Amino acid sequence: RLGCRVEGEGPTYRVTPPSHRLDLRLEEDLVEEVARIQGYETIPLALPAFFPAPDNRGVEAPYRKEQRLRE
Amino acid sequence: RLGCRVEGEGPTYRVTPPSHRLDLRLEEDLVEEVARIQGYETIPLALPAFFPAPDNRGVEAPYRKEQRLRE
Repeated sequence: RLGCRVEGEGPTYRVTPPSHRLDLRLEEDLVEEVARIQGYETIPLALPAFFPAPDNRGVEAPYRKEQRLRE
Repeated sequence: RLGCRVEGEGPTYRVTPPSHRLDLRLEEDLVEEVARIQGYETIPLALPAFFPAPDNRGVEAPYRKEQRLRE
């Protein structure tokens, strides 16, 4: 009802956007379309929990040493 | 096979510990029994994700001000 051609059986649907929607290339362009009519005010708050990758662990060190110097 | 009387249909079972196990009062005493034979080395690592309760938010402030003073 945003005026799309939804020719799919499901789960993957294959949509063709109306001619005027240049902004709709990727599948993701499509997600903000659903979360806009729906409302960005219907995406709940949640936080991630996770074990960072090993190599990322410590990258703050050079920084803090510089911040500790200003102190 | 730790020598218990498990008289239950399930889900709640009702266990009677052998006479020598004084250390087994609560249901929880029972959980460390399962996680001991099984091995504390079979409890996986995981981290919690959560929105703290409002009133707990800020309790660090008095502290940091004192730590900032030593600095």
